[PDB]
Amino acid sequence: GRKRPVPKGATYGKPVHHGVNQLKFARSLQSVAEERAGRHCGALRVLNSYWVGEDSTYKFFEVILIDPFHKAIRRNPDTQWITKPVHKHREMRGLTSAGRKSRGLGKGHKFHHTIGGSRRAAWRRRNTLQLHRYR
Amino acid sequence: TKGTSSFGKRRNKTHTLCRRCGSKAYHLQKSTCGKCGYPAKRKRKYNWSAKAKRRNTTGTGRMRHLKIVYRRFRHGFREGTTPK
Amino acid sequence: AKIKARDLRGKKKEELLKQLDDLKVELSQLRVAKVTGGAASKLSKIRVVRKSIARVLTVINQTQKENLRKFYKGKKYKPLDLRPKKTRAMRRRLNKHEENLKTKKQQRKERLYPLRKYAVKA
Amino acid sequence: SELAGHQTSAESWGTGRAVARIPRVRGGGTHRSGQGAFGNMCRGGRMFAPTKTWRRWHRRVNTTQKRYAICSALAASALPALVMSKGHRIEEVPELPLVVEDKV
Amino acid sequence: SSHKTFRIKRFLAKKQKQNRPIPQWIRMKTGNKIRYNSKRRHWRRTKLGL
Amino acid sequence: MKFNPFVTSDRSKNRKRHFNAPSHIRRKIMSSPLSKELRQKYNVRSMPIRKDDEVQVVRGHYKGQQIGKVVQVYRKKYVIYIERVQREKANGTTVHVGIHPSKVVITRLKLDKDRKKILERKAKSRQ
Amino acid sequence: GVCRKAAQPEEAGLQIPAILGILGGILALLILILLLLLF
Amino acid sequence: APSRNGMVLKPHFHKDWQRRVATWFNQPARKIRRRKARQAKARRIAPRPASGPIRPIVRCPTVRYHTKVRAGRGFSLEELRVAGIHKKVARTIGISVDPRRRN
Amino acid sequence: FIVDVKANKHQIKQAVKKLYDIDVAKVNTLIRPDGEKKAYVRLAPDYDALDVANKIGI
RNA sequence: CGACUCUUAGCGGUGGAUCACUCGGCUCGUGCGUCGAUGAAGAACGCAGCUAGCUGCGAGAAUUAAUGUGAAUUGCAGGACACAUUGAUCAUCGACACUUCGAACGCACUUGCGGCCCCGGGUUCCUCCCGGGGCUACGCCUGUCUGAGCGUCGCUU
RNA sequence: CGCGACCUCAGAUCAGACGUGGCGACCCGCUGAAUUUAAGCAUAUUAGUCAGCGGAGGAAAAGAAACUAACCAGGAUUCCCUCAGUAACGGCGAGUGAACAGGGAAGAGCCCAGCGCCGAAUCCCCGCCCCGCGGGGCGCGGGACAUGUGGCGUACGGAAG
RNA sequence: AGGCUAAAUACCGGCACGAGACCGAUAGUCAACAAGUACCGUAAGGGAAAGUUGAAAAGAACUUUGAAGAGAGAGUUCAA
RNA sequence: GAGCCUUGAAGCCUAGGGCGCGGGCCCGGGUGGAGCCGCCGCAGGUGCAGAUCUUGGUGGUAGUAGCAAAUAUUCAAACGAGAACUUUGAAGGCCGAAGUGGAGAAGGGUUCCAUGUGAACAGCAGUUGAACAUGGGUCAGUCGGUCCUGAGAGAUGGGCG
Ligand SMILES: O=C(c1ccc(-n2nnc3cccnc32)cc1)N(c1ncccc1Cl)[C@@H]1CCCNC1
Ligand SMILES: [Mg+2]
Ligand SMILES: [Mg+2]
Ligand SMILES: [Mg+2]
Ligand SMILES: [Mg+2]
Ligand SMILES: [Mg+2]
Ligand SMILES: [Mg+2]
Ligand SMILES: [Mg+2]
Ligand SMILES: [Mg+2]
Ligand SMILES: [Mg+2]
Ligand SMILES: [Mg+2]
Ligand SMILES: [Mg+2]
Ligand SMILES: [Mg+2]
Ligand SMILES: [Mg+2]
Ligand SMILES: [Mg+2]
Ligand SMILES: [Mg+2]
Ligand SMILES: [Mg+2]
Ligand SMILES: [Mg+2]
Ligand SMILES: [Mg+2]
Ligand SMILES: [Mg+2]
Ligand SMILES: [Mg+2]
Ligand SMILES: [Mg+2]
Ligand SMILES: [Mg+2]
Ligand SMILES: [Mg+2]
Ligand SMILES: [Mg+2]
Ligand SMILES: [Mg+2]
Ligand SMILES: [Mg+2]
Ligand SMILES: [Mg+2]
Ligand SMILES: [Mg+2]
Ligand SMILES: [Mg+2]
Ligand SMILES: [Mg+2]
Ligand SMILES: [Mg+2]
Ligand SMILES: [Mg+2]
Ligand SMILES: [Mg+2]
Ligand SMILES: [Mg+2]
Ligand SMILES: [Mg+2]
Ligand SMILES: [Mg+2]
Ligand SMILES: [Mg+2]
Ligand SMILES: [Mg+2]
Ligand SMILES: [Mg+2]
Ligand SMILES: [Mg+2]
Ligand SMILES: [Mg+2]
Ligand SMILES: [Mg+2]
Ligand SMILES: [Mg+2]
Ligand SMILES: [Mg+2]
Ligand SMILES: [Mg+2]
Ligand SMILES: [Mg+2]
Ligand SMILES: [Mg+2]
Ligand SMILES: [Mg+2]
Ligand SMILES: [Mg+2]
Ligand SMILES: [Mg+2]
Ligand SMILES: [Mg+2]
Ligand SMILES: [Mg+2]
Ligand SMILES: [Mg+2]
Ligand SMILES: [Mg+2]
Ligand SMILES: [Mg+2]
Ligand SMILES: [Mg+2]
Ligand SMILES: [Mg+2]
Ligand SMILES: [Zn+2]
Repeated sequence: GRKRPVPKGATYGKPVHHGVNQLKFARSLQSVAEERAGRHCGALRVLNSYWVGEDSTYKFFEVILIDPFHKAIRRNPDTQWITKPVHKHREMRGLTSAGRKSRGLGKGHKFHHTIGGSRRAAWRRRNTLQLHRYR
Repeated sequence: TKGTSSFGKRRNKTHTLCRRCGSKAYHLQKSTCGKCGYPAKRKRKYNWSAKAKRRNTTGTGRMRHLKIVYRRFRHGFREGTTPK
Repeated sequence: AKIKARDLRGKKKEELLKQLDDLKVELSQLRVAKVTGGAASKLSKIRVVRKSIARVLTVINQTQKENLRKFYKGKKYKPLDLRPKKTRAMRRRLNKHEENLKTKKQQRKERLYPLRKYAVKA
Repeated sequence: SELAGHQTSAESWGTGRAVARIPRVRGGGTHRSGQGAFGNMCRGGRMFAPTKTWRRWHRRVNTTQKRYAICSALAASALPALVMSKGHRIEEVPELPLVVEDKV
Repeated sequence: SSHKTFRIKRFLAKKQKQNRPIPQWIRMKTGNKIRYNSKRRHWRRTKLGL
Repeated sequence: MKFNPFVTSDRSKNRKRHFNAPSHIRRKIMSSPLSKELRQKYNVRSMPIRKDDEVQVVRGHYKGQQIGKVVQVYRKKYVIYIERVQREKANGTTVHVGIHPSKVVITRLKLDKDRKKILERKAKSRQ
Repeated sequence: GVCRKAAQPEEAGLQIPAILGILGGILALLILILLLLLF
Repeated sequence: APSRNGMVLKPHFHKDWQRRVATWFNQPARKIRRRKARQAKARRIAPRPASGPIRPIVRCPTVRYHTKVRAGRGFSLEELRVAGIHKKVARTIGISVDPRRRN
Repeated sequence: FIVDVKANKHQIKQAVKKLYDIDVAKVNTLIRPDGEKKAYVRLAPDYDALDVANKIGI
């Protein structure tokens, strides 16, 4: 888990926030690996990833990348969705398998925290005080 | 000897005209820029100063190609010429 | 005299070159007149001469560009400015043929289950 | 207004620098430097508690009163002494409630 | 500074091009209310600073 | 009453488009009516003006029965200049006087191919 | 010209010494004189 | 801060609400948009009726609402098999198919 | 002569020959402080600067 | 009596309030929803007959071509006034063209120093010679070519 | 020792193609305070917001249940009115704060891995013709991907024979 | 515990566009005008003042004092 | 209101005539040059002495304080409307080689030079100037940058994020 980047343990805040050593950083390490692979090779598109190894400190993932402009993928129209340009850099908008599981979206009573789209969209509709012409 | 006597020892400039935004912030002794951030790739901007955005965003200069981008969008990018 | 582009399009480029040489000679001599004093009347002449210089270079490049197109036409791998410009998103859209290309499963689905016209009142 | 008159940045000077305790713009050379910043009593400040686009403009009336007012207005249009007392010219006009043919 | 790089001379060249007053035939045009160069620069009071 | 949702009743936009319309619209704005005998002969109400007409003034300080020739047209000033209409300065130099072309009656045209075509378009549209 | 030159002061700025001068700055001098005021 | 006999107020305004106010002013414009969308749908289809797919007969699910009856979603493939017609053929005919519904 | 600032001394030395058909002894250049380039061209001892001035017009 | 001072009023000056006007703002809504290695946004420099700004343009520089329009731009000269040639100006703009920096791209930035390939002239040629053109950034994909490995293995000495 | 086959690999100004930078009003992912409130102030609140960073399009995000319910049962997602200032959280203080039922607007469902059946029946690159314009797409021979698994038939509503 | 997808929806940037019980030059955007211009600070950055002749320049020819500014006559127009 | 007005509205002034207890108003007279009001309802950014208020302007103080650090000027002539200052001559002086001299680095950016003007600027004046206007001026194989490394700064490989 990540260490808070303030120097010498100086939060400059209330006693809520003095905890430099213990933060866990919400996103999963699998999505961290997907971010690094994608932004190192930004020309490609990230499909998914999986686990292959761990010993003490290093954790090892393998990431599948789909080429956008090869003709074998620009034909075969089951696959053209990733060539469609709304999927540039899926890993940083969190659309992958680990990305959805980090954003925390499902259905039902265990997911009222994000009612539609994301927690910010839910927060937007819940605290946007709505006013009509007639009240 | 703190004010007007010691102002007279100003002789060495620490800012030269940077080659990207022309706005005199190319700090030689750090070999960087102050305003635009020239040795970095990406252009320096911040949300905490609205007037910097108001001075350096698009629309201020020429938009000397973005004009004809709009003018070609108004018809939809033809490739033929006209009939006589 | 007047140097009309319509007149110039039938010309050969080796004569366009010599005509442009004469026009630049007129340019330089009237610019000497522009520097020296007694040139009350030659200065509208230097304006129409430089605008005549523009027309001939325009005709030359208009000829050379389409003459380049006439032997890269019908070819794969024609150069970059002769490729369609449009804009970057329109270059990087798929294709009309890749757009209309369909899998055999979806084709047989449309063949078995077509969309009908119906109406329901009576 | 919907936008700041707070485009200027400002601070006060304090008990020293005799003049006042209004915020002031900070600068020099340009002769706005040291004028009155945002506030009401200054030049080029925001108006007091400014107009906001969520003012309650529209008002609702009951539908029964909306129909009652139509009935009352049509009933007042029938009497001749009312409509001359508004300002029309019905002095040489036939009947009050005029009713022409459907050929019109 | 009596020896200086080339960008500085291009800058000072454009500033010497700028520093000149209004010709008189512009002052008598139609709909014109320009009377003088407000952007006029004097070398003692204002310094450009490179 | 205005029924298009794409033309302005707005005073500011109308004055702005008026005082900044380019020259090929200023031609249409500087338009004159024809005399009633010529509108009988040609079946057309109004025309744009040019350098070479024969022009009578209907109102102003210089009024009535003075059919002269136009010489210049400042479309920048929305003004034509008429050959008879003069005034001296203090120093005895004559100068033309500004007449807006709404106060102008055309008695003769200059005939030309494009004027024949415009006149035939006017007659064909008035039908 | 003579008329242009005679015109030129009447239009030539008149308010470039209207840099206004009197930002002034800070005091820190009047109170400096340590009178002590009942030490 | 309080006063005489008056009700305890806890309004929810401490959060900076004046930033995020979305206000109904484009409501008549949206009503005209949705009219033009429905008329465009009617002209863009054909003889096919507007609100084209048929909807079932469905009873609400709460000791409160089970007396009533509601236009449901789809026809519960057991019912659509008893009708004697194939699945996607019903979607082409204009018969709503919802496979999750149980009978 | 007044030369655009892109041109160097060898190109000036070629251009003066290829326009005026006279030799070039040597070429000095400077940047005139208005912004252009002022180029002095010394001619060969055979030719005449007065004749060349009369034949270019100045 | 005069001078001074005060108060009124007429006139005059300093001053720029009120009123009247508005090619300007602000708000609301509809329609559209478009940048970039084919070099963007931004910046620098340059350009008119007389030219500093603003504006508009890029060594074709106050616009070129083409289409429509149909006799002007304008402060002053001139210049094409041609129109029974092609036709001024202005708008539209789809064909050309687009200096240097700028993600900037031959390596850095001091306009410095290069390296190949090709073409015109040089000593009619390589050996640190003039002019011109092209190519020479990083990362990554598909394929080609070259070859490293006591990694695995065969056949052989 | 040489040669060949792979497997791991590097190089190239190799042939062709792609990514970077901007604007950021709306959207998406993370990070993230403090003034203030509580008449003091530590949890709380201000808020998972201002600022920061990375991305994206004309919309994005979401999405065809590991659901809601508990009775005569509904049925992907999105948005509005209600639910409701409620159940609930809280030095149970200040304050915070949902959701399913209901009615509307819009209406849309699908594919693959697995499993097995079809003699790799599949795709990419190069070269020649084919054809008609404003401009590029089917077919024929040889170089590759690929058996550590192209394609067809196939999806939990059952499917295949 | 693998994936795709229109609609209804948000939009103070942009592109044009139409309106207003809105302000009327100390107001309204800071910017009705050569405005992010002049200017200040090394820089981050800060940031103005400034609308109005007349219907038409018809802008005072000419005389006459004064070295000129300035003036007295005369003239323009309904008005100097 | 068949409201009012180029036969003169708004605004402004008024030792003019009046009304109301007042808030204020009505008319007369003069300027002024193109819009204005009464009434019934309606809606506001709606009435000033102050806030060491903000912005703009002008007073008293006042033709006053003050134009005093470094010894210093005088005569004649010239050009000129005009001479305590400009220029020439003569005389008397100062700086006195660690200078009030002769040239450069950094900085300044045309101030360099000539001609013309003396309206504003030079804190008196000026025929003068670094003021304004017009027009000129900076030439390098061998002077320096370019090249070298120093104190250091910074990229790929690598690691971290
Ligand atoms: O110059 C001043 C000076 C003197 C008085 C004021 N004051 N006091 N009240 C004032 C109100 C308005 C204006 N000025 C004011 C300001 C400054 N000096 C000084 N002297 C003594 C104490 C402090 C200082 Cl700073 C220097 C110091 C060294 C010797 N030479 C003189
Ligand atoms: Mg998705
Ligand atoms: Mg209420
Ligand atoms: Mg604010
Ligand atoms: Mg603010
Ligand atoms: Mg304001
Ligand atoms: Mg400065
Ligand atoms: Mg308006
Ligand atoms: Mg109380
Ligand atoms: Mg409570
Ligand atoms: Mg608060
Ligand atoms: Mg007075
Ligand atoms: Mg003023
Ligand atoms: Mg042409
Ligand atoms: Mg670089
Ligand atoms: Mg080359
Ligand atoms: Mg308190
Ligand atoms: Mg405290
Ligand atoms: Mg919180
Ligand atoms: Mg932010
Ligand atoms: Mg980006
Ligand atoms: Mg986009
Ligand atoms: Mg399912
Ligand atoms: Mg309730
Ligand atoms: Mg909360
Ligand atoms: Mg799923
Ligand atoms: Mg999924
Ligand atoms: Mg959608
Ligand atoms: Mg005013
Ligand atoms: Mg303002
Ligand atoms: Mg006028
Ligand atoms: Mg009058
Ligand atoms: Mg008027
Ligand atoms: Mg009244
Ligand atoms: Mg009144
Ligand atoms: Mg109001
Ligand atoms: Mg108020
Ligand atoms: Mg007051
Ligand atoms: Mg009071
Ligand atoms: Mg005060
Ligand atoms: Mg004051
Ligand atoms: Mg005073
Ligand atoms: Mg005294
Ligand atoms: Mg004294
Ligand atoms: Mg002294
Ligand atoms: Mg004399
Ligand atoms: Mg004398
Ligand atoms: Mg003296
Ligand atoms: Mg001595
Ligand atoms: Mg010395
Ligand atoms: Mg003086
Ligand atoms: Mg002199
Ligand atoms: Mg000098
Ligand atoms: Mg000067
Ligand atoms: Mg020599
Ligand atoms: Mg040396
Ligand atoms: Mg580093
Ligand atoms: Mg790295
Ligand atoms: Zn910069």
